[PDB]
Amino acid sequence: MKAKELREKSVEELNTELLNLLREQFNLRMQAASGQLQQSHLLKQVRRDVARVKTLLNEKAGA
Amino acid sequence: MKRTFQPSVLKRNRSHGFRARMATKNGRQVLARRRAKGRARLTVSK
Amino acid sequence: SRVCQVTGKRPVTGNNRSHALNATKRRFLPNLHSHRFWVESEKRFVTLRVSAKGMRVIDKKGIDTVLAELRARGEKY
Amino acid sequence: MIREERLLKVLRAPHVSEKASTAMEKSNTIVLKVAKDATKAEIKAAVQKLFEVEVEVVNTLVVKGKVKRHGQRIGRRSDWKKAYVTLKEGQNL
Amino acid sequence: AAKIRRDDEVIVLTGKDKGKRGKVKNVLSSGKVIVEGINLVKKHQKPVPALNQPGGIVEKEAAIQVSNVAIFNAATGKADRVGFRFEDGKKVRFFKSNSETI
RNA sequence: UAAGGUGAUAUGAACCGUUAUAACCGGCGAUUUCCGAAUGGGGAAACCCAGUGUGUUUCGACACACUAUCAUUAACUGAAUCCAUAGGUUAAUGAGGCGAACCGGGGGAACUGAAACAUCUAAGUACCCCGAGGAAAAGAAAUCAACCGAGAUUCCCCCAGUAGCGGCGAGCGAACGGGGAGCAGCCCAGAGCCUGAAUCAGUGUGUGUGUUAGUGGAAGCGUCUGGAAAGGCGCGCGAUACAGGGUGACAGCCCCGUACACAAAAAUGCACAUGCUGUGAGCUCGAUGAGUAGGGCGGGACACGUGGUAUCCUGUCUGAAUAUGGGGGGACCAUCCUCCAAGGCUAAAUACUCCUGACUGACCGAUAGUGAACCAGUACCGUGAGGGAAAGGCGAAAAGAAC
RNA sequence: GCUCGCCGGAAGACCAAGGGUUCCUGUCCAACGUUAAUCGGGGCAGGGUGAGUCGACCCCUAAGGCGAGGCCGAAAGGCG
RNA sequence: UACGGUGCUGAAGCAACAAAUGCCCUGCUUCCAGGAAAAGCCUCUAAGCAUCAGGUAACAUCAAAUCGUACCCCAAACCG
Repeated sequence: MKAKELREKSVEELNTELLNLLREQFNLRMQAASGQLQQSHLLKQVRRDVARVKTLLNEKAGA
Repeated sequence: MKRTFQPSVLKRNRSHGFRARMATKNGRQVLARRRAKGRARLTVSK
Repeated sequence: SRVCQVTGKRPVTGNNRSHALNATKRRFLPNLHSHRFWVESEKRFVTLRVSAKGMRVIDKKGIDTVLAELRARGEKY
Repeated sequence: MIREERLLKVLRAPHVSEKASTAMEKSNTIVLKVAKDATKAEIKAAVQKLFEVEVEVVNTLVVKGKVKRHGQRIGRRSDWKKAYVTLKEGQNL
Repeated sequence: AAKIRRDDEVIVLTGKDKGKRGKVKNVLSSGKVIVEGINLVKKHQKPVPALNQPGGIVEKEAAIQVSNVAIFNAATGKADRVGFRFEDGKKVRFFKSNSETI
């Protein structure tokens, strides 16, 4: 699709479960037990994005 | 004096224990009547 | 239970009725003796569980559907 | 090389406790809260793959949450797993 | 749909002093509405020993059952109707009388 | 489908939306821990421990994948053993455990009645054991029927309390046939002609209309008592809409609703046409259900209980015929009528509620109604199977009581 | 505190199965506890028991239990 | 420190006698009731292999999980 086909490809998104866990989750790990993480959506906005790929790896993007 | 209850889990968990009750004709039926009664536990050993 | 494999012969309903006139049960069964024989489709002699007259059914009745029905019930020969 | 990290989520609290501020004469080892997700087989070699720390010795302990909560019903306070990790000086986490 | 929606003036048939009206602030999935100037209850509250409490009267807008509240007609000091019927599609309020869907 | 929301105890804290990732509802899927069929291998309920591969680096090891047995069938292999069989190693398909009823078969009482008991009653009833499907089971006459005729089966009502059985006691008790509901019938022991012809099943589409994720729907104002009315007073209005609930002492007109109407990627009930796919009509000749139909002994199920006794079945011995034959028809025989057994399938008119939705009760309204109208099969009792509660209702409203 | 009386092969101290935070400290007054409670083993808020070697498991076996193939029993189920 | 202990450092640290419920001792004598098994363990050999693996001796060196560990304990923390 138009711009979603530019420079992003299925074989790069295959590693998203690593790049989410070792970056986006790591920057939130134990910070609620440090008193630095009070905003209750900052984890919620980085949930689901890996599950979306882990689903799209077997489910198709249309009818 | 001596009570008829003398506590030990090795003996009580092979006695009224779930694992052989779940592997014997009439023990399987206690579990089915307890699912029908709606008990929170089927076991009595914990 | 003791049953005949070629005829499907099962236990029967029946009473004492002599000394006394009573409907008392006695448990009535076919008497097993077996037969060791040949069917030409199996590359072997076969021993099969049979009772009285059951060997005389094998003598002159077609059995290939029963040999398949035993196998459809998973029963061994 | 040094195991796969596709599942790596070590540590759950930097932790605050009185056994680190009323009996801790040497910085040797520091106490942590790690939950039922950690073991001394792992926290000795895996923590270095996520955090910039150095570790030579560790201990682990089950630590039950005593008994009972506010009722409602008896419930639990929950078991929280205690760990002790090498530090030797200053602050590491 | 709530006929009074969320920021309309409601004539409030309740209370003693009928010459007053209120304005909506929130609506619940229950038969309840939160309305400013509904009953003017001052309420002191039983005080707490620890932590800073604002104290004194709260003067806060209270709840009312949705049956007691209709919109202020802005013409004769009476209640009015809004309507939700539109034969081309989805609901719209039109004072049950307007030539336009507002 | 919408302009508001992010479960409950439940506050507290923090955000997410107006247009597609706010919230969420329907469908079809993805993902689906450990124990439990529970199954790689083990276990004393959520624990313990392997096998075989793939990949890769700095190779004191992770990541990912596959794996009970049994049965059917095949492959590969392979003992005594030559051919072969088990055993050995895999693969494809199948059972296994579960909520409810309906429902198929098996094992099967005692209580009670005979005003004591023993065949009989009670009763194939309970309890138990196995188990399948949208229904299960029934099924296409070696059948009834009585010389007239009917032409698979099931359900409903009659038939009936009629016949028949009964220590002829106490009692038991059809079936044929009639009325209605309902209306598919066929195949193999063979295969030539015929050719997809009959008759149904699976699935798509359209038409008509319900259901499903949805929710718009006419009229009331003033004044009076009172804390406050919808009551009371005065006068109107909608009504193919006055059901009921809620709303501050009697609401059609305050709110929800009601009547009514709109609501569809796709699925479905019911009516009706039709595209596709499967089964596959019709003609003729040939064949045809044997260790069984019976018989004997000893019994069973049939309403029938050794009777003058039939049918159907059979533990067990014996065993005959093919239309120039054989069966049944209340002993038995003769006559006569009527069928074609010992081979195989099957439609729904019937039954029921785990579960989805709807309508009805001079139904209960808290010593009632279900063990419970409230985190109730919870608290709790017992070694255990098992057993097991208590508290409904402030007021219009937290307005929940400062000082 | 001081003084008194008692046990001392226990009325001392340690432990397996037993139960599982009842330990250590502060605090509570409401319910409980054979009187009264200022006290708690009952309540509330805090603090804490780190292991190759010691326990159990990983490994082995008795009495016994279960069990593919093989057998018995309507069947469930039972042997082995 | 005008005080809760502090926590560095240290003298004597030898001999007889009586006896195990302890050790040599899963020793000896004696009796007749002759008083578990298997694995780990030690050896022999098959297979497997010398690209080694394994063994003996010596030096270095990694982890060793899993669950336990508080407390009452002959008791107001086990049962009445």
